[PDB]
Amino acid sequence: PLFATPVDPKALQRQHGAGNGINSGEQMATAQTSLYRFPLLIERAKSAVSSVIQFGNSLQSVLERQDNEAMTLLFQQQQQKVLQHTKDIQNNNIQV
Amino acid sequence: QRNLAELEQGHADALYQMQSTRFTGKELYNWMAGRLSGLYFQLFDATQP
Amino acid sequence: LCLMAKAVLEKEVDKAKTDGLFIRSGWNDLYQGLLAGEDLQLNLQKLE
Amino acid sequence: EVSNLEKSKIQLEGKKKEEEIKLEQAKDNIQSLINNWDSEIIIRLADAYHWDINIANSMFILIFGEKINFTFHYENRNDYHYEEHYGYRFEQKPMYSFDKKLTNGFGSILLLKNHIYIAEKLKIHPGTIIKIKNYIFDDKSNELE
Amino acid sequence: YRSLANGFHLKANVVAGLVNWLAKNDSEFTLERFWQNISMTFAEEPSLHQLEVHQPLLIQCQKLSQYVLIAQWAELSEQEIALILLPNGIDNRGSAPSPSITLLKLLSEFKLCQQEAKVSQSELFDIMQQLITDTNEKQEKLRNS
Amino acid sequence: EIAVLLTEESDFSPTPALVQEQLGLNPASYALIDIKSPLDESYAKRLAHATQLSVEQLQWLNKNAIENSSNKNDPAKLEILAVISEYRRLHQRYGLSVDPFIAIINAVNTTHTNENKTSFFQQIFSTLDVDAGFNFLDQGSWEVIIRKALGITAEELLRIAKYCFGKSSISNVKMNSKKFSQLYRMAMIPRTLGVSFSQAEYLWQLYSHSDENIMEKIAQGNALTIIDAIIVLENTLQWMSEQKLDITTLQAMLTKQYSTTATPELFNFLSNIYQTLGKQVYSESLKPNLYRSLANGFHLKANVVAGLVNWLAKNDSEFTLERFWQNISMTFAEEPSL
Repeated sequence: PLFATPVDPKALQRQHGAGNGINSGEQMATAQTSLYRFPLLIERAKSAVSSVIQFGNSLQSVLERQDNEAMTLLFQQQQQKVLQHTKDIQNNNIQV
Repeated sequence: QRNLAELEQGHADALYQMQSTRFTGKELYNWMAGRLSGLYFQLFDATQP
Repeated sequence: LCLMAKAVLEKEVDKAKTDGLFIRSGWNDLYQGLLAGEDLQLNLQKLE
Repeated sequence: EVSNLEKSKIQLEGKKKEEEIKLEQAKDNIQSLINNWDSEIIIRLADAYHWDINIANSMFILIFGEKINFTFHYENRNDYHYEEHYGYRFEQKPMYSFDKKLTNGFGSILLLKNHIYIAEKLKIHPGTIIKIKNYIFDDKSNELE
Repeated sequence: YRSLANGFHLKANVVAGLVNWLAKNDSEFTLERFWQNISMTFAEEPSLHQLEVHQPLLIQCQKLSQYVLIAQWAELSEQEIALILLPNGIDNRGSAPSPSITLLKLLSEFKLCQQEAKVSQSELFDIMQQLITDTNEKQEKLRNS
Repeated sequence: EIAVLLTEESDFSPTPALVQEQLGLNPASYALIDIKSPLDESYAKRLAHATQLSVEQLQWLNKNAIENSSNKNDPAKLEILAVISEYRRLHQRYGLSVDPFIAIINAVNTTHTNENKTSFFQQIFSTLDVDAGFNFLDQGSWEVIIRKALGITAEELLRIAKYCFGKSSISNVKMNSKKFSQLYRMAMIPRTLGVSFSQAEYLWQLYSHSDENIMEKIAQGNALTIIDAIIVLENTLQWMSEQKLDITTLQAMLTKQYSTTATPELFNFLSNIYQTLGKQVYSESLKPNLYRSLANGFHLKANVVAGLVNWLAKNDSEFTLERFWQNISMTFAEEPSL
């Protein structure tokens, strides 16, 4: 008789994180006045921008630890599943 | 054992998908590199005078 | 504060030189507003 | 005090000689938005999915010709040969408007996939899958030959 | 939207799609009404019995969590949601179809469409968007821009 | 193999020291086996022992290959022996017997002979007529049997009829045994290789230049041009299989289509190039900034991008880095959008 064999099993396709789309550019306001001169305003604004840069670094640190915790938790779940299917293999190995 | 190997292939696909759709993935560090390396030279040319 | 500093320096220094300082907002909503303080730091250094 | 402002004049002329190029490139790229003719989207589908132009356009016309209009393009009478067994050979690029928002904008892609998938699997003409559809759903029974 | 997105492990545009999604089905829900219901409780002395009294928050947050489960199961992008938030969308019904089996298999066939094409998927969303839109508002919008 | 490596030129002209190696033959036997349209009952035996053939089939080969040559009055012994030698190559590397090779170069064998029942023409084309009308501009009942034989789809058969007849006389063609060769030729060269039809069309059309039409020369050509096309597919397929380079990747690297579609990836990419580097007048201090920011936009190096933009400054001379920056500064105004 003739023989049957499946030909060319299809590999899966690549995805990407397309949650980034168009940017909506936010406009800027207008400061009215201040009766202080320029050096005191620079001495305050430089410290304010330094605070902004510090909390930007803190936000980047927290925002990467969040994704690393998500990856770690997914890996723990799927290793917990693999270590049960291995127990099924060892269940058949004693029946042999 | 065949089903175990196919399940491990599915787990590799899941890890690669959450590496791709991660927020702090490559599409964030390309953005931060292309902005920060361009602003650092402008800060250097503002500072050196 | 940066807009205050621009509008105060535009009193003494004439407006032919403080043009390209605070035209664009450094915030980016598509990301988490990362590197928005660097734009303010550069645009205050150039103002200074 | 004059020679320092001469350099400012040179800088403003240097900006102007590029903003004129901006005007020319705008007025060139804006007086060319005419060619939207609604048949290029299925050409983009045959670009995206690895199809061909003739089958993927003849299937769309011969499926949806009962439901929407398909007004073809002028000076193309001999260009679009139609026959019963293998319809719409499309000797040149297909150019037709088809009166949108009357089909189902995403289920039609799901129809065209299975139609072209049966066309590529059983290796028939696209003009006779609809005769198979007539034999199944309308029961002519003279099409079996 | 940013703080609701970072409360879960989501993206800002995905939550901005899902709240506008839920702005149509169950029209009692409104993002303004959600913020007013947040500001009613959480006073100078917040507690858990204040949430036990104000049960519309307990409806609306679980209602949000259902669409979050649907967006995590179908693995929706932001432009995948934005394509279904078109004012007619898939043309079976109007904008933002309700979460039935019909939607939940439409998304399955949609993911099959994303798998089959072997090209960039934003190309597919643009092609599918021209199949949903009319090429009459698009041309005048390009002329305006 | 020692002639391929030591050739400064392209694929080789059939030199008569290469006929003597494949077709088993001496340089003293080469100086005697001068040809006519029937040879002899002596030289036909020599070539039929040099090949693994009989006398009648090799008389078919010599009756055919003289017709698809330079001149019909039999010049160029070298050409006919080259056709026999690169029959021997293809029969050593594949199962191409006498009749499909003839049907590639010349008329399909329609003479019913002392074989089992019938000729090669009725063996391949099950029931047709030499010198019949064929309206294959539209269709017919022959169109089933030609796709039975050659293995073609519908539109590939239409494109394979666009060539080898021209786009003027597709409708009323009286196909004799030589016009069926025009269809068998362009559709059996892929299948005896490991290539499909559109893939072989694409690999023929890439190995070209911007002006001519090589498919017409492969279809309506001599025997040396049709064996040169087989050498080109041999070399190209071996080179691509040497480096695991698919036709998908080669298509992604070598097309010229450039479908107009504004992706959001390009918008988010080009918002960096203008939002970091503000509106300027294109000084030459802007130029290393522009290379650095384009290099860091991808995962590239600055000198590699500075090489590639100057690379593209010459091919497609409409492109200029100044024009690229002006086109960036035209859009991305106070209100940018997609």
